[PDB]
Amino acid sequence: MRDYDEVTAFLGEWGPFQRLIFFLLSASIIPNGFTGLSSVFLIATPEHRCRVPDAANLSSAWRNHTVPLRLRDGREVPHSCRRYRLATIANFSALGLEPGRDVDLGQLEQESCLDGWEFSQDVYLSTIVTEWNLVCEDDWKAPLTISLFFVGVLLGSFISGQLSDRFGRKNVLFVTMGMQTGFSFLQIFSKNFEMFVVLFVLVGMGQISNYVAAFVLGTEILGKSVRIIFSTLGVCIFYAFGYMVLPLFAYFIRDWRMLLVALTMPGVLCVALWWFIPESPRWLISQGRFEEAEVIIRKAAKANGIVVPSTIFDPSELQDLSSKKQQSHNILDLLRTWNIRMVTIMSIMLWMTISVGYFGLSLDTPNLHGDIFVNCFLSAMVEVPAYVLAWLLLQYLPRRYSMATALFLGGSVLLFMQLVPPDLYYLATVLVMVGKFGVTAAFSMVYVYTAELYPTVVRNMGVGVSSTASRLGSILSPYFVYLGAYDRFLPYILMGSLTILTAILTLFLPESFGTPLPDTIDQMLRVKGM
Ligand SMILES: *[C@@H]1O[C@H](CO)[C@@H](O)[C@H](O)[C@H]1NC(C)=O
Ligand SMILES: *[C@@H]1O[C@H](CO)[C@@H](O)[C@H](O)[C@H]1NC(C)=O
Ligand SMILES: *[C@@H]1O[C@H](CO)[C@@H](O)[C@H](O)[C@H]1NC(C)=O
Ligand SMILES: C[N+](C)(C)C[C@H](O)CC(=O)O
Ligand code: NA
Repeated sequence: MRDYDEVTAFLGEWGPFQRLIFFLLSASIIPNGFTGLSSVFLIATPEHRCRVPDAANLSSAWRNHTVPLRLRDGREVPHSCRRYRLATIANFSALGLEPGRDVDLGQLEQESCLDGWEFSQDVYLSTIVTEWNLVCEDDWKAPLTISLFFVGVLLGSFISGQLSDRFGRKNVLFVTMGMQTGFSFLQIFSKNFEMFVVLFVLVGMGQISNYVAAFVLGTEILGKSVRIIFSTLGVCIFYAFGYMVLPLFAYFIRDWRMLLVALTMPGVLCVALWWFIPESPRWLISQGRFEEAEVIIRKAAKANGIVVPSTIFDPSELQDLSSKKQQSHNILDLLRTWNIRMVTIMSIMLWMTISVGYFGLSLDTPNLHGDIFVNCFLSAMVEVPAYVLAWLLLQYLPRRYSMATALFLGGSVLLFMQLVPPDLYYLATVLVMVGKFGVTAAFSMVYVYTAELYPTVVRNMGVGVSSTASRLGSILSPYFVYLGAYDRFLPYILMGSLTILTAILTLFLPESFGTPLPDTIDQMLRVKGM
């Protein structure tokens, strides 16, 4: 049985068929760029304080002093969850006394925001935080919302992989793409916080599923030369485009419902891909469905205007796979044997440590000095050079050395955050941007590495499993802001240390550079051990 690459060598690397698949699978990823980090604006927290109803016709002086002031970052600003006792203030106002001149504010009774909160309109007109007052006693629900979204991503990564490796890749791709769009649509008409969180979980669950499905399907369809280009300058750059345009929508649309409408609509256009994206012939050949693979190959050859040979498969090849048409694979196969088990463990460690840093930096943009939209754009913008560098490294360098260098750069850049002077914010900003650049390059490369390592029989399952354990860090990523209380530089120290320690581990992975994609568990590379 000749390798799939040799069987379809006559189609050529570039042509109408490959070009169409390349750009339609790349286009599918823009909605993922929109959705992945939308929580930055949908779950923003505008400045707030207790509302004092206008019914209480307090004196002007008292309406200057209805709320205690506090040292929030040394800025003398109103307290966000307390007010002076309204009845007492009204009584003093009626009696004629005024703050300071007659009543000492230090002795005034304080009470919670009984009449709600007034959110500032300077940045956001409305978000879910303002919609359901996820502030003060309920401030923990926002990071909980993001954590649940990443939990949905975890579940999607786990399930979609097995579903795809069982019932093909096109079906799962389209089903979960429709899931993402549909459950994004319902969120607009959300009426309760609980329904919103459920829908958000489902949205993430479809989002990651269809991202991975498109990535794997394109990796299998396209040839060796264009595989790396598709992986790096394709899916990842189109993701970067979506992520860069997200803040553009946010800038002109300050309402979370309208913003969600804008973000969801462009994903609807993906329906047109059904009549053009075919099932992976590699996967079909693996499952033993030779007729469908042959039909797809003949269609592709006709598209490119290439005369098909007399027979795609030598009869001997057809009889060879008769025995392999019977067996089946499941999750337990990734741990049945020693070699695949070790590969899986190392891949899980790589993915977890990379994603920790990636989503730690990505979600931290709001806290950075300067305009939120500009910071978000810069965070998205810096990715494109990262993917170009990833492309170059995968093309011209061994996987191990390139991954080690990328991780080492990302870790070392962050680890030095403590040395920045206090007043030089821009130095910290560029350090964070360079760390993001390195971690993004590493994340782009790890996808290709994992895809190459696993065989086609369990390729999607393997990538999904690796992505599943990856989201543990993302789940706790929103809570890094809490850790900042202990020390501002501590989270950067931890991310850098984790990345540096990872970089060493990468040297033990098998070298897959310049190696054809395996098709069976007995063809994958052997770890340097048993
Ligand atoms: C009361 O607050 C207004 C703004 O709402 C401010 O311009 C004014 O100076 C304040 N008055 C006093 C007496 O502090
Ligand atoms: C209003 O303030 C005056 C002056 O301190 C006090 O004597 C009176 O009891 C207060 N009334 C209420 C209802 O708190
Ligand atoms: C507030 O308005 C009410 C009528 O709504 C009036 O009786 C009362 O005297 C006003 N209070 C003050 C302090 O002027
Ligand atoms: C960052 N990038 C584009 C490499 C990956 C996507 O966010 C998908 C994922 O979360 O794995
Ligand atoms: Na997509």
